[PDB]
Amino acid sequence: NPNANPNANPNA
Amino acid sequence: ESVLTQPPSVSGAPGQRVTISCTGMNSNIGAGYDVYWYQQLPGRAPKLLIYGNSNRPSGVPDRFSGSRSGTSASLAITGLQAEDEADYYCQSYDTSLNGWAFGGGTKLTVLGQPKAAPSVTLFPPSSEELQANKATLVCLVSDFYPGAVTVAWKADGSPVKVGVETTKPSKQSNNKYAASSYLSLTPEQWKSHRSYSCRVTHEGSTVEKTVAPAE
Amino acid sequence: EVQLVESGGGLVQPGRSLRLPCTASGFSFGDHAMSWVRQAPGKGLEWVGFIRKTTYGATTHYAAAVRGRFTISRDDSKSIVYLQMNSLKTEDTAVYFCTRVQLDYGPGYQYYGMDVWGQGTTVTVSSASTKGPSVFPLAPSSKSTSGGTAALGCLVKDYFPEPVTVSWNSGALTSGVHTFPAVLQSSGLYSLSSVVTVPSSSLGTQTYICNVNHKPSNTKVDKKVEPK
Repeated sequence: NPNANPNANPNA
Repeated sequence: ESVLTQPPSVSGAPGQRVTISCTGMNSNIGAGYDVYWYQQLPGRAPKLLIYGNSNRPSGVPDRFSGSRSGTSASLAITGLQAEDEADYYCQSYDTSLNGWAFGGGTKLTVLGQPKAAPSVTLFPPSSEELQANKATLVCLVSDFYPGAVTVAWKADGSPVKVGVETTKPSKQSNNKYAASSYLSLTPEQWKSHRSYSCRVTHEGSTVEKTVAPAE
Repeated sequence: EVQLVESGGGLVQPGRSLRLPCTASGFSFGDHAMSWVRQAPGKGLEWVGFIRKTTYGATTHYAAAVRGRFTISRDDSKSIVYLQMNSLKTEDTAVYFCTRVQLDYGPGYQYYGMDVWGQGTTVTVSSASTKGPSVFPLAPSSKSTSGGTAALGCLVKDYFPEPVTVSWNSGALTSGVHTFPAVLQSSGLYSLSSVVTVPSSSLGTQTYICNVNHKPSNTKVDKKVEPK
């Protein structure tokens, strides 16, 4: 999933 | 050059429905990054309104809903109430800029009273200001509804942008809107033309006032 | 109650630095990433940067517009996140909001919207010096008269910084008064106007005085506005 990208998602 | 765009404004009548589009790209919404929506009431900080494309925080009512498809997303607001007037922002991560992008915001007006045409007054420089070696023309607009308005200046009929500053419409104490615009000149510039005008356009009708230095 | 309180804002000259603390209360601060967003006057939201939780190293990520000049750090022992702003520019003028990144779980990942926002702190970057306004009358005439009413006003010109306040007739005249927001000129100085619509039959019998107060310069001006 793209929303696990750490640049996008600081929780990942 | 923006990667997420929104209409500058939307309006609807009380009780009706509006949609606010968030137009994105293959580098953001189209890549599957989720969309978040925020509501910013006048003079307040933003509040999270929709998260993860379509989820409402527990306290946000189901009059607000979010959807996506391909490269765009949409916020729908039903049962419009006066209290819904606010600026709405969409957000999504963008791979090409490597950060969280925001759309430009959409101002929602809930049309709660009839259309009202603006009153316009154009003031020439005062004698006091001319004695201080300055010359400001002041175009004041009041009592219009709704808030969209265009103010344009001309000097001897030629469009003027240098020296112009204009306020965004401000709500009046009687719930209509007002706006102000200024043309700042030197006294020599002021006296070099035979007339100046400010043209105020509101909902397809224009009001133009003129002043002449030789008055 | 969850609360985020930004502090440290104010006026700063271009090239100088400012640090904005945000004090968090009412939630488990150390579990959350935190994020700064700004909004220039009359403009849209712009993301500034985020900082991860300490168990992820409290690493950071910034918008390109501020990278190299702004940094974020956090002090979990005090529940504070800081925005350090160096080499400030006029275009950094904005309200700066501190925000909490949510922890709600989605389908195989955690969501990351900003679920709590502070009220913001205003940062104004300018090289202008304190300057009291010049108050000029906007005199009524036939060119300001339509249908038995006339507009008159005061031009509050060339002051710094904001704000000014305006009343009419020492606050006794409120009906038909509108004081506009200020404009920021290319000179770095602000200007605004205040207008009143009055019966044309009152001109030359009723005195109209605008009262202007600019606390930053300790300036109070009363200006009588007389018909042309």
